[PDB]
Formats: sequence, structure tokens, C-alpha cells
Amino acid sequence: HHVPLTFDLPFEELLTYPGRTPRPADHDEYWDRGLADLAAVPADVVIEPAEFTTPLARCSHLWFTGTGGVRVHAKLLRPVAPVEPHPALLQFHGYTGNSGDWSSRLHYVALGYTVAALDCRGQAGLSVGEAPVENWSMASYLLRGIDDDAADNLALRHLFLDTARLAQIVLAMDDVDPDRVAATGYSQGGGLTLACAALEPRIRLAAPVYPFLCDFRRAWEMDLEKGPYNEITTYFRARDPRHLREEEIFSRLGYVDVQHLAPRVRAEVLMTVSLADKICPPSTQFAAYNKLGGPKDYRLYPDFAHETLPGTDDAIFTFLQGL
Amino acid sequence: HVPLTFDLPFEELLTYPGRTPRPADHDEYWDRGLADLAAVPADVVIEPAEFTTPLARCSHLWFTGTGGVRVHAKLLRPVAPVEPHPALLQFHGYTGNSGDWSSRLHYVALGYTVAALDCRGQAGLSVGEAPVENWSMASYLLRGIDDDAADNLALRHLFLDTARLAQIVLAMDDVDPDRVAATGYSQGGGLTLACAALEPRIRLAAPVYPFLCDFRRAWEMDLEKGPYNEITTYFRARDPRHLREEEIFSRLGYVDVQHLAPRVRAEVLMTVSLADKICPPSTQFAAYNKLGGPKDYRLYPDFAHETLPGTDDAIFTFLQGL
Amino acid sequence: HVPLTFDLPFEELLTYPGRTPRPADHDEYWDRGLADLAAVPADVVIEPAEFTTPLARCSHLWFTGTGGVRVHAKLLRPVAPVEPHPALLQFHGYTGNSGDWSSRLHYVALGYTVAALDCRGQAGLSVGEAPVENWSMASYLLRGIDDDAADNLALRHLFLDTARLAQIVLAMDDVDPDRVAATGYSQGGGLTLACAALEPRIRLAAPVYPFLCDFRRAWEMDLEKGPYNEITTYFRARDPRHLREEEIFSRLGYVDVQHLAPRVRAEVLMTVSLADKICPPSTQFAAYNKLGGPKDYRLYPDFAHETLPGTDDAIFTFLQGL
Amino acid sequence: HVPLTFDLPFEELLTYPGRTPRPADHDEYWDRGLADLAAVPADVVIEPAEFTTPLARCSHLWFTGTGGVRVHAKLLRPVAPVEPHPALLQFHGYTGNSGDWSSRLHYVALGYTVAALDCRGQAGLSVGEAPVENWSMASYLLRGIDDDAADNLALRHLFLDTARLAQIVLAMDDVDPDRVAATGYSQGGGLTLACAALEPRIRLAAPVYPFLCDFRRAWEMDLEKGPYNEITTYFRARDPRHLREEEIFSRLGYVDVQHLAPRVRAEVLMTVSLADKICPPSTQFAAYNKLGGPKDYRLYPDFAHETLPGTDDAIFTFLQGL
Amino acid sequence: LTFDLPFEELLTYPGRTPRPADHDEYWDRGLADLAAVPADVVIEPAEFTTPLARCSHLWFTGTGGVRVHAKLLRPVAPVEPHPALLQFHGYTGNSGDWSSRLHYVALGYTVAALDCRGQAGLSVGEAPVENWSMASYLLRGIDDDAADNLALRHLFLDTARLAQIVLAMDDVDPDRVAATGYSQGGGLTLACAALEPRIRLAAPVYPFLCDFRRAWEMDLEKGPYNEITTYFRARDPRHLREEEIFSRLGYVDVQHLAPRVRAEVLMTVSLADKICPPSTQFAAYNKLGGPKDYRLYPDFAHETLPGTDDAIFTFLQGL
Amino acid sequence: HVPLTFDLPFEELLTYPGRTPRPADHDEYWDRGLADLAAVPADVVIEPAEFTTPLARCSHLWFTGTGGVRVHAKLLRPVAPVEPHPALLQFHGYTGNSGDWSSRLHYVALGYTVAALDCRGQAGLSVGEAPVENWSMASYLLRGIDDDAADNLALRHLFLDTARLAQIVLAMDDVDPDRVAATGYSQGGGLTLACAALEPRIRLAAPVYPFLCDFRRAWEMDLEKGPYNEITTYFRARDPRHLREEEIFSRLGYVDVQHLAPRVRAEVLMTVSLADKICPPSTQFAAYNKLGGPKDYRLYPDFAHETLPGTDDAIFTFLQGL
Ligand code: NA
Ligand code: NA
Ligand code: NA
Ligand code: NA
Ligand code: NA
Ligand code: NA
Repeated sequence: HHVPLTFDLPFEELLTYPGRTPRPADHDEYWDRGLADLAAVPADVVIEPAEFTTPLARCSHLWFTGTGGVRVHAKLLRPVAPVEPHPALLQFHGYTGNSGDWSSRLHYVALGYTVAALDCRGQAGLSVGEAPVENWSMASYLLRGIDDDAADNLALRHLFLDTARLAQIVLAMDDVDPDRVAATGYSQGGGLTLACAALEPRIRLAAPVYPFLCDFRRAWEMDLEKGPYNEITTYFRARDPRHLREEEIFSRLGYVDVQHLAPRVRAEVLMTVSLADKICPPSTQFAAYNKLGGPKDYRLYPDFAHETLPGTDDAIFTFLQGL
Repeated sequence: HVPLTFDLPFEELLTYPGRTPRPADHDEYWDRGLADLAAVPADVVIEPAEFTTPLARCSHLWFTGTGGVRVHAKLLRPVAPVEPHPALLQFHGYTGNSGDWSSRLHYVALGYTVAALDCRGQAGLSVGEAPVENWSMASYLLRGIDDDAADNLALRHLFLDTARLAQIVLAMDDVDPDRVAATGYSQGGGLTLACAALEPRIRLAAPVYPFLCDFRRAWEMDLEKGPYNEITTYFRARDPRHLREEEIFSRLGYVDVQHLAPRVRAEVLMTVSLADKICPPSTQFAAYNKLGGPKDYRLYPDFAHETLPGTDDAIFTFLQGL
Repeated sequence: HVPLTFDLPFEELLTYPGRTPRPADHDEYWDRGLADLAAVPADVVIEPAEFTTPLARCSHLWFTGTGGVRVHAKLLRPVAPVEPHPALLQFHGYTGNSGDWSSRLHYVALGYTVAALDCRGQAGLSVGEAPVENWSMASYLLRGIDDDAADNLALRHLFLDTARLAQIVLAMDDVDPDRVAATGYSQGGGLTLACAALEPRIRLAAPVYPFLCDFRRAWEMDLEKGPYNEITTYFRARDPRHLREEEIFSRLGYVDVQHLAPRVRAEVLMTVSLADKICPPSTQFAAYNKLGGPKDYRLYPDFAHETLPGTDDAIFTFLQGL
Repeated sequence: HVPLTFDLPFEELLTYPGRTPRPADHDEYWDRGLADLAAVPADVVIEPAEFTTPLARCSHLWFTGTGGVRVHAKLLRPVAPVEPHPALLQFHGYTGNSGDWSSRLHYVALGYTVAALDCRGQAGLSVGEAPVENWSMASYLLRGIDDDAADNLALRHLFLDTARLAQIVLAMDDVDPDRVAATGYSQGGGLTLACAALEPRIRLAAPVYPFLCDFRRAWEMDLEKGPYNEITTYFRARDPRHLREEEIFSRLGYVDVQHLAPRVRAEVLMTVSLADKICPPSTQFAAYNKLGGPKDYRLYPDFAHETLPGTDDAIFTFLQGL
Repeated sequence: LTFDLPFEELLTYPGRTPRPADHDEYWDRGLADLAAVPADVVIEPAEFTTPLARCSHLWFTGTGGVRVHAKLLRPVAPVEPHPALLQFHGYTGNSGDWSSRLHYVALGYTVAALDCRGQAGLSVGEAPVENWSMASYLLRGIDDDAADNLALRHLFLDTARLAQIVLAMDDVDPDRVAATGYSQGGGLTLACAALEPRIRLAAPVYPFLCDFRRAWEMDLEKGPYNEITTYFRARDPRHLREEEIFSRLGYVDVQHLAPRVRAEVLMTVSLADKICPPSTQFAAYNKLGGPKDYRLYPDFAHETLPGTDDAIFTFLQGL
Repeated sequence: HVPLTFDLPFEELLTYPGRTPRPADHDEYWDRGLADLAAVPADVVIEPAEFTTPLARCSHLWFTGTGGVRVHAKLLRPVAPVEPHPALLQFHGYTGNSGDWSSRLHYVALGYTVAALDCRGQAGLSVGEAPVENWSMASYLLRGIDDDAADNLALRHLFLDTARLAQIVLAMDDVDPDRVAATGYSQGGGLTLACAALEPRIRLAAPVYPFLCDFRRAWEMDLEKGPYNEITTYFRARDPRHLREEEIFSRLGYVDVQHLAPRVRAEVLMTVSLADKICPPSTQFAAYNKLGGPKDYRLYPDFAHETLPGTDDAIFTFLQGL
């Protein structure tokens, strides 16, 4: 006995943890309608030249139309003179960040991969198009659209469908073997990795690192000092201080909880978790991990928080070499 | 010998000129804004509120602002109005809302009409969002700063909302248009001055540590906490090398309250706390020193961005002269 | 399975019995206190105040409490009442004062008398100090704890001050003794319940996150900040090995609001914020669960010891039933 | 180039004159204080302590101070003195007490008598409180500041307690009155200087980062923590607009150790740590620079309000020359 | 809320690392390695002077061939053999001021105060290791081939050597010697009384260097036990060697030396202490091999505990 | 005006001369250092690594440095080179290691050899320690500072390790000795400059907020956090009164990167963040202003000691001109 008091759950409990955010009864119909809504919007793919140049790759700006009639951007890097269809890698970035430096993924192009890195709407990248909502609250981007009449105007639903469209576009490229596409990302990018592999089940491998956007109600109940999950509390303090609508708010967040999309995943998943992480508590991550629909494995860093995890990029690189 | 301060010594506050650039066409921008507002029909709708009391008729006041959105304000009026009487406009703090109905019933008991605006997208009922060409989630204060022209700034729409509220209230048949005042704390203090500037008929104005003044001075001071950090948050997202620093701060000059201050004709009573690190006193005096009407200030040397004992009585006594 | 929390899970709050022991002679202690108070002539003096408004007669109310000290309260009365009318007693926060005259004028406009006590030695006009045998600067709350008998506790005098103020207001010719209410925040919330217990004729009581409850529970939680840390400060100074732990907390039981709550006959509306680490919800419900009259509560799950939006309207609506 | 410091650069410390006024009747105030003290019979009572050791006779010493209050000091005497010998007076830190008997037995082994005062109301055995006309719980340091005359200041009673202890110890038959020293840390350092000023016969004085100097300088500084913040607490409670700022700091000049420093004739060895934000070096040098006897200082550049390695040996070597 | 264990469970708490199976053999080899190193004791005058004592620098050779320093204070004119007191200082500090122990010399005692290797005193000799990591002094040597190069072992053997030297002094009654210290000095007090069990009394205050695995598991924000986490983050981020690291640390855990202690122990502990959690201290207290009592300060942390110096002084007068 | 800063205003950064003394025999010290290194046979051993990829040949590079210790570096070479090609030396942050193999494979795909040193005793495979006469656990940076001569400084061994690593890579058969670069962050930035100074054949250098510059300036500043506080930690342990301050800082001048900067002939691209309180900009420009070759800088005004978006692309483009 004599187990100390952790802010989160003991590891033995994590592997059986079922989550604590309600799954709406019409979850499957919600996402089929979302995928149908997306398919009814013509992608209108335009590929435009980039300023960054190197003999290692062809660098481009990839533009497409997402739900809400918004133009969305992704960095696109393709190998010079490909001869046979080859793998591709989709990368997703952290909350409020952007797709990052071109040169950080040139080694994947050197392996022969196409790499596409999405810029999330309104964050630090080139996606600057905003879909409207009926009820605008400045309190929270994560909860944008939560007060609309129907649940289809959630900002995170547009974001998830953006990842689905990017995967659809990349898979359809003639140079890309549709059976050899992977996804990876940190934090928000980890959650988007799983949402992408769920809405495009053709994805073969997925490597999220401490994924964000899981188990919203568990995150709220833990009363975390810092981090983006505090947007939930900020919204409540602004628009429902007595929590009269608590059940309706969390039932709608259940539509965009990655843990309830996880059963659709067919990719093999390699998930990295650090146990001192108070930004993405391990319990919220394993809520999604435990519901994954394909083969899966995890890597633990007991003494680390939401930071660089030494050796993980090599582990992911070796994992993605099997594509 | 002068002692060290995080801000400026009080001696230099009274002559401080501000450090945020004034665009050469400031006047044309705001004249164009008021003309744009006047070209949108107000479409005023007044509906009863659930809160009831024998002290006041409480209503929801709805109108259309710039950008094609509906805006809400609380409206409190005497039950059986007789002669035309004074009115008071109130503006709330950043991310808050117009607050409790009962906190202003004593002004109605004096015979005043009270109107309290809900700022767009904040904690109240104004939930309509004007679109922008370039959306950044980094900052509401800088929303619209990357559009082609400076007419899509979110702060511009907000200022014109206060102008419309003043116009509607002054036009009410039971309101003497020469006996209208405005007051507010923090963001509400900055909106009080913007309102008294864009509707110069306002007779008295009582801002408390006003926000939204001297943006560039605020950015240069390195403030650990507070809403002025939204400027740094934006630069970190969309211009980390400050290649567009001059253009961003020039555009912000359009919505810097200090440059609207010369239009104010109301008598102003401004309350300032000297240990305030959310709205540093220097940013407040940048606007105060440019005021176009009579003015006086009240200081709280040992207080920060908090409740200031005696200020509500000072404002009430000040507003009794309406 | 319930999630971790710094306090108790909400489902355990409504059955929580407290931890500070109830003294066996609690009744005799408080009957003796009321007898001690009655044996001191109140010596009521009412003088006009500087603050003036057509909405109310404003006055300074002075009386003598236990220990022979003079105590002050703000007094606001309707300008021309005919029949007996309601009254409202207000109590302020720890180390604060009765506050601004104008923040209570809407109650006078309803026809109420309003009386707002200034606590001894705090930020108001009550500056008289009752002596003690053993003085420790470590804690105001524990002042008098080391005297021979328990009748010199500084909190006892304070509670009897609220009782005397209620007695004076009920005895006023134009105050209906059946239509008196009490309300207050934090320290004022605990004083509201102490007042309604020692003057059970009070009809309504509206405390907000009440202080001065369940002293032992507060000490055992070891909070980072707040006035409950005065208990720890006293122990570190005058009993570092806790040789007198039981005598100290049994003494505090006399001035624990939770053990006066069974005397309350007023209907109580209690507001609680669940992230409050100044007054933990468990200590508040120790008193709530022992209340002797009708009762209801209002929760703010994500708020701490701060402004609670809607609470002033909720209290105003509650107090309109006077 | 002088790098930026929170306090003053060291070159300016040696000429720093202080920033707290100095009353024109300072000398008359303190001559009256000593005469008031002499008019109260000491009524010295000495009883054995439970702590026992063959190295010393350990006793409790009780006397009456100004205000009709009983004051305690620890008294340690050599077992076989035989001949008149030196004595050492020790004063303790703010809110503490005189500390362990065994921490000063090496001075008794030298042949010295040791007396260690317990400050009124702090963690020791001095629990008697002198009354004031106007009680504010905000600050012990400013207790008495609002009375009619300035003779009820709590710090004045404390300073006169150190003088009485010195007078009692010097009059002992086995104490050579010209071989008496004083020493202490923080509050005890300020009391060391006040004692050597009010009993100028004291030969050596060893303060360590002394407290209770240059109150106005401390207030003007951005002190995040420490007992000097009691001044701000008082202003926030009883004078938030600083209308009485000049009166308050003029009265504090009576109990500022820096203005007692010219009376000191003892040789002083002062220890200062330069990163100290509790007692800023500038406030200490305000007193040091005005000292009336020979003096030297010891600097610890990288230390704050903490243990200073080597200082107790330095003081011991200094006090062996008694 | 309950940061540590409730007091009700402290007196039965067994610690979080099992006694190594060859613990006795490890320390018999350590003491034998020490005995094979000549002490080469040198005593030199110190600058601090007082009529109350002779003050000296005491130098000797410890394991690893380094020179180790202790302050030595002796009565000026002793007649018969008399008691002695050994003192140990806090982590990264030094033996402190000469004058803080003159009252023990005035009782007639010899006082010896060790300076720990590499800390703030005069012991500046460093024993080499095969694998050097800058992350942690406490775990220095943990990655060498055998466990005999642990820096903490050298430190423990220094206290044993100092005690052996002091007991062997002609004017010291070897059966009237005590040890005391705060924090690291409290743990060294216990190690000293274990490796030289002739020590009669021991008075540790919130002892350090106990129950390492429990300390790491508690995720303390702050303080010297965080060196364990710092080492793991540097040299084993996935904890592949977790079991070998902690069971190597069991050799230098003071709790497993506690059964050798025969001195009467007076342990002072403060209950709000987050630097040395009470549970880790009672892991050692519960295994002590001699008479024992404790003193509690419920509202205090890792700070001065009023009355403790008088309690220890009264306790040590029975020497 | 008055733009207060924790560091120096940017106008003065470009002229700042440093504050740490340069020893008069600086040139002789480092020529002796290079000669001592040359007298130790490098005994280079290259072993295959376990990380594998078709993009590169990955190996462990081992050599002997000063003090008779074995040092490790990660070595990545392009598979089957047909002509001499460029090489890149990378240095890591304080207490870190050379990092993941795959983070530099894109340079190998360009045709470069990459060598990444592991600093002695840090998180990598270099675990050999050179002995010192006087060991203090207070500071690795100041290790060896108390020895009789200055040739035992730990920083000197570290700097000579970079020289040997550069010498080994420059001497490789398939490496063009005229096309070698160095780059690194923080400690790796200082090592980048030390390397290009002790091996002046280095062609390009790209440090990011370099560490190990202007030790005295670093100590003189506030700086609550960061590795520069090891200086204060050492002083608090081994020189609390600063009696040896001039000796300590004179010795640090031998290993202060600013005084090796005049030897640099590489073109330097230095990246600086202006809110960096770990490596203050003034300390970095002390070295930059003394650089002996072509140079340019990149600024991030709102960033601290963190990831600087765009910097890896900027360095990559810079290194493509190799
Ligand atoms: Na394809
Ligand atoms: Na009108
Ligand atoms: Na009545
Ligand atoms: Na005498
Ligand atoms: Na012996
Ligand atoms: Na070559």
C-alpha cells in the first residue's frame, strides 16, 4: 500500500479508465452529417508557390475550402522527381501555434514521403478564415458555437473536418500510395492526429504525443492551474455562472471529444505520455487511448510535463519508417 | 532625488504626452465612422425584462450597430415618467457584462433613465460578431488589425456602439438631451471617454482607471498580467520579428482613447489608483491630459485595479449635478 | 468514484456536521452575554452626517456595547415615512468598513431603514477597544482566548454589537419589528447569522460565503492565504507544540457561528462559491446544516472569494418580500 | 555605469540622509518619555525558571513599563560572579520572542549577565497591552498614531521598555555599568540602537539588519513582503486618499530609530545584507549615518533577510572586548 | 487534503524500499575499507580565539584518499576524561560559527563538527567516480560498476571516522559521546550512531537522507530530494533502470542503518515540512535499535523550531 | 518617455563593451591551452550506433580531451560520398545532450557530415571527470576556480573539447576543411563561438542566445532564475563577504566567450530574444560586439529563452551557403 497522492490517477487505473464526458446518443449521425456536409463543399484545391527553397524538396502552399465556406492552408512538401507512388505524412501543430519551419520535416521528404502540415483556422498560421456562429462568446475558442440552436456550428467540428479534407486530398494524389499515409502531432496536434485517423480510417499509422481535446469534463473537474482546458471554466464564468446548463454544455462537447471518435480509428497508434503533465492530464489522454479501434502501444515519461521528451522524435521516426 | 517606480513619477504624469502615434487622418476616420453608423437604421426594439421592482421599469434595449449585428443594453426607466429628466450611460469592465439590475436603482429613484451597454461578444446578451477578412484568435483588442483598411477594427465597432446608445438615449422624449452623463470602470472608463467624445453633448463623465489608452506605452512597459498583454500575444503569433510594428501601432492609434479625448466637452472626474499595473497611470493620463473640457482627478496611491473606497459616493455626488 | 478537490465533494456538504466542538454551556454563555449587554445602557446618539441626498436622511448612529466601548453604525432613513416600515441591517467584510452611503439608497427608496455596522477596530468609525488580560498580536479572531474565563473573547463583543444594533433598530418607532432583515458578505455573512441568532425576531437573512464558522476545520485544511491563517499564526507564537490545542478550539466553539445557527428563526438564503479558498464551502455548510429556520442555497461552482454575478439581484428580489 | 538595483547603489548608501522628516521637538518628546518612565516605579520581581543548568542562574525578570503594564525579560547570571562584571542586553525579531535559554550560555560562561526582553504582545511572556484612544487593527507598528497627542504610540512604549531593562541591569550590584552591550537581529537590531540611545552609558552595540528605520523610505519602495507593509495596510484602511499623509509620517518620526541614532555613544558594529528586501539597506544606513559614536559595518552582498555565516562569531569577537 | 501521511499512520510506517539482502556485508566492507586507510590525523590551531576553549582544525584521511576537515573545540584545562559531542551540518552548508557551541565546551565537553566533502567548509577533496553526472551530488557514483563508489558512502564513513577519532582521544570518555544535527545533519547523526554504535545519545532534527523512493514518489515541488528527479530526467528518462537505481540507493538510506543504532534518540519533526516529509523521517525512526522519543511541531516547516535547542541541551546534559 | 528595461536599451546594446575583466595574459592562456590539447593524443575511435536509417551512416565518435578523459560525439555521415563536402558541428544546451539522431538528418541529406558533441558530465555519453584541487558542489561553471593556477577550470576543458572535435572533423578525408560550420542554442551558442575562435578555419557560425558571456554583468543583474545564479550560489558558499571578488571574476575572464570573440573569423549569424532573462541580451552583445569576422543579428523582441519561430529555417538557409 502507501500510494502517494497524485494530482491525476495512478497508472494502474489509467489503463482501465473509461472517461467521464458524456457521449451523445446521436454521435454517429452527427459525424456522418459532418462528413456529408464536407463532401458537399467543393474542395477547390489550389497549390501555390512557396518562397522557401532547397534541393531536398518542392515546397508549396496548399489551399482548400472547408466547411463554412472558408479557405484553409497547409504547408506541402513533395520529393524531387518521384517515380513510384510513395508514403505521405500529415502533421498537426500545437494550440495557438502554426505548422512551423519548413526544414524541420525535410528528412521525411528525403525518405521519399510527401508531407502536409495543416494550419489551424485563426491560429498563428495562414488559415485566417472564420466561420460565423449565431452566438459569439469571446470567452473560449474551444467552445465557439456551443450556444447555437443546433450543434453543427461548433468551431472544433470545422477543425476536425479540415483534417479529414486534408487527408482526403493527400490520399487522392497520384504520387501517394493511399495505403501508406501516416499522421502525427503534439498536444492539439496529437488530438487532431486521432480525429484525422478516425474520420479518414484509411490512415495507416498515427503517432500522437500527449494529445489535447480529450475528456473535456474530466479536465474541468480537476481544476487545473494553467493551460487551455481552463477555457471551459472561463466560458462558464461568463455565460453560465450557476451551471444551469452544465449538462447541455458537456453533452455538446461530447460531439467534439476525441475519446468518442477513437473507436473509428483503424491505424496502428503509438502514443507518448508524460506523467507529470498538468496541461493534458494522462487520464484525459487514456480515455481516448483505451477506446482506440486499432492496434496500439504507449510510451511513458514519468518525470516530464508538457515539454520536449528526449528520444521521442527518434521513436516516431523509427515508427514511421515502417510505412 | 526621485524614488524608483514601475511607471512614471507623479510629477511627470501631469505633462505626459503619450507614446502612441496619432494617424494624420484621425478626424476623417472617425467622421467616416459616424457617417457609416448613421447610414445603418437603428431599428430600436424595447422588450420587458424578467427582473421587476416598484423602483423602475426594466427593459432589454436592442439596436443595430455597424457590421450588421444586433446589440443589447439594459434599460431602466421611472415607472410613470413626467417631465424630461437626466439620463446615465454605464459601461462595464473587460469580459464582463452590464451587471445586476439593482445596482443602479438609486439613480432611477432620483428620476434618471439608466442605460448600460453589453459589449459585443462579452459576458452579456450582445452575441453578434462582425466579420473580418483576417481572423486571429490571439487578441480581441487587435481583431481586424490585418484587414486592408482600418475600418474593420473590432474596437471601432465597439466605440460606435457607445455612440449609438448615447444617440438613442438622448433622442428619448423623456430624456433632456443636455443632462446626460456617462461612467464606468476600466474598459468602461475608456468607453466613457470614447462615448463622451463621439457624442460631445454628454454633460458629465466619470471614468475610473480607464482602459484602452496609450497602447504602445502599455506594450513597452512589460506588464506581467492583464489584458494589455494581448498585444504581445498577437505579435508572438503573427509578427514575431516586429517587421510590421509601425503599421500595427499606427492602426491602433485610431482606437486609442487618448486621441479621441480632444473631442470631449463633458466635465470629467477621473479616478486613478497609483499602484495599478493593469491600467498604468501613465496610460490614463495620456488621455486625461488631452481632454477637451473641464476636468479633475482623484488619486488612490496604495491601491491597484480593485475597489476604491469612497469612489461610488464621489461619483454619486458628482452625478447629482446633472 | 468522486474527483479530488481541495475541500469536500458537494454530495458530502449537505450532511457535514462540522468539526469545532459545541461547548456544553453554549446556551448559558450566550444568555449571560445578552444579560451583560442589557446591563449596559445603550446610550443611543444619532447625529446628521455630511453626505446628503433627497433620497434619504443620513446619520451616524452611536451606542455603547459590552466593554464600555462606543460603537458606530451608518443610519439611512426614508425622508417622510408615515406607517411602520421594514428595516435592513448590513454587515461588512473583514478589515473593511460599512462602505459608501449611496450603495444602499435603493433599499431606502423602497421605504426601508438601513443600518450598517462598523466593526470595532476595522476600517470604519468604531475605534474603541475592549481590554484583555492576555494580549497577543498574532490574531484578532483569537483575541481573548487566553484569559481566565471565556467572556473576554473579542468575537463575543462583536456578536453582541450586532445584537444591540438589531435591538435598537427594532425598537425604533417607525420600524416594524416583524419586517427586519440582515445581509452581508464574508465576515458580514457570519455576522448576519450571529445577528439573526441573537435577535431571533429577524425575518430574513442573506449571508454570502460566511466567515467565522468551523474554526477547527479551517485550521486542519491549511489554506495558503486568508484570515483563517490567524489560527496558525497564534499557534506558532503561543503554542508551537499544541499542548493547549483542545482548550483553544473548545473556547472558539463559543464564537463559532455554526453553534449559534440553531437559534436562527429567519428564512435564510445562503450564497456559496465552490472554488472559495478563503471561506471553504465545508465550513459554511457546517453552519448552514444547523440552521433553525427555513433555508435555501445558491451555488457558483467556478468562483472564489470574489464578486458573484447575479447575487445582488437575487438578494434584492429575496428582500423585496419584507 | 552603476547597474540597476531595487535599492540605492552602495556608493550612495554612505551619504544617504534618510527620507523621514524629524520633529522639531524630538528631544523634548524623548525627555518627556524618560521622565514618564521614571515616574512609574519598576517594581522588579525575579523568579527562577524551570530551565536549569550548572552554567548559569536562569530567572524570569518582571517589571512595570509605561502604561501600567508588566513586562518580562529572561535573566541569566553567572553562578559565582564574585566581582562586578559586564552585561549583555538582547532583543528579538518581530513577532518572535527572546528564544532559547541555552543560546546565550556562552556569554554567561565569559562571566556576563544576560537579559533578553520579550516585546509586548509578541510570542513571549509580555502580554500586557497599553490602551489607546483610537484602535486600528491594521498595524501594530502604527498603533496609537491617531490619538490626540503622540505619547500613546506603541513603539514609544517598546523603546521605553528597552531603556527600563537597561536601567535595571546597570543598577545590579554585580554589573559594571560601564561594561554593558546590546545586540539583536531585525526588530532586535532597531531595539539595540534605541536602547543604546535612551541609555547612552551602553558601551558596545551590535545590530544586524536593523528594522524600524526610515518608515517613509520603506513605504515609498515597492516592498512586496515584510512588516513595513503594515504602513500601506493602515493607509488603505484609515486614509486611502492620503489626506493625512504628512501628519502620519511626521508622527512616525518620533519612533524612527534614525533620529535616536545621534544620541548613541556606544561603538556600533552593524551587519547588513545587500539583497535584503525586508529591511532595505537604505533604511538601515539612514540610521547608521547619524550614529553618535564610533562605528563600522559588515556587508553580505548576496544575502537577504536570513542567517549570515560568520556574523555570530564576528559579534562574539566584538563583545569579548567588553 | 493530506500532503503526507496522517499522524495516525506514521508510527507504523515501514518505508518504501526494502532492506538490501547484503546490507550488513556492504557496511562491514565499508568499515573495513575505512580501517585499511590510515587516518593520518593532523590538528592545527584555528584563528578564532576565546578563553572558553581551544579551537583547532582537525584533518584526517577518509575513503577515496581525500583529506577531510572538522572543527575541533576542547576545554582549556580538563582533568579527567569527559564527554564529547559530534555535530553535523545542513545540505550545502558548513559547520558554522565557532561560538554557537561554546556552551557545550563550558560544560566541559569536546565538540567536533564535520565539514562535508565539497560543501561550504574546508573539505574540498573529491573522490573520483567512473561515471560522472552533474545532475545530482546525492546520486554521485550510482552508475559505477559496483556500489562501493557512492558519494554518500564516503560521507557516512567520514562520520564514522570522526567519531572513532574523537572516542580515541585521551581526555574523551568513549562511553559519554553524543551526536546531533539538522536536516542532512540529522541523517548524518543517525548514520554516525549506527556505524559507531558506542555513541550514547543522538538528537536529529527533521533528518534527511531517508526513504529516497518515498521522497521521489511524493513529487515534492522543491528542495534537495528533487535531485533524484533531476537525475532520472538526465540519465534515464523512461525509467528503464528504476529498480536498480533505488535498490542501490537502499545501501545509503539512513532507515536501513537505524537498526544498528544503540544510542537513545530524541527526534524532532515538524509536520508541515515539505523538504523532509515526516513519513520519510519516521521510516528511520520506526527501525531504530535503541530507546527513542519524538517531538512534534504541527504548524512548522523546514525552519527554526522554538524550544528545540533547549530540549536538545537538556537532553545532552544527561551525558 | 522613460522606457525602463530589465537590461540595457537596444540603442546601447550595439555599443556595449562588457563588464568582465580580460586577463592580460589571455592570449598566452589559450595558446597554452591549445598546446596542452595537442600534447594529448586524440585516440579517435568510431563505432556504429544502434539508430539506423538509409539516410545516413550513424556512429559514436570517441576521443581523449584534456585531463585524460574520454569524450563522446554523435557522428552522422552521408552514405557513399564521392567528393569532399561540408560539415556541421552542433552543441547542446546546459545539462542537456546531443539529442535525437533524426533531428539533423536533413543536413546529412544535403551531403553534410554532422558531429554533435556531448558535454562532459551532462545528459549524454561523456561521463569522464577531470580532477580539481578544490572541489565545490556549488557550481559546475566555476569548477576549478580556487586552484593554484587557472589551467584547471572546467570551462577550459569544455572549450578545448570543441576545438578537438573541430580539428577531428576538419581532418576527415571527405570533409572540405574550408566548408565547416558550427551552431547551437544557449550553452551551445557559447560553445559555437568558442569553437570558431579556437579553430578559426570554421567558416560559418550560428549561435542562438549564447550562454557563457559576461559573467560579471550576469551576476550584477537581478536574474531570479537561470544558470548564471551558480555564481551567486558559489559566493554564498565559499566567499560570503566577497573578499575574493576581484580574483574570481578575473579568472572567469579566461573562459568568458566575449574575450575569445576577437579570434573568430567565421561569418556569424546571431539570434537574440529581447525578453530573455536567462541569457540577458547585454551579455550576448558583449561577445557579438567583439567578433573578429563578418556578422549579423536577428531579434525577437517579445520572446524569452524559448523556441523562436522561423529560426531553424533561417539557420538552415544560412548554412546552405556552406
Ligand atoms: Na493516391
Ligand atoms: Na430627448
Ligand atoms: Na419598532
Ligand atoms: Na551596577
Ligand atoms: Na577516549
Ligand atoms: Na579534410
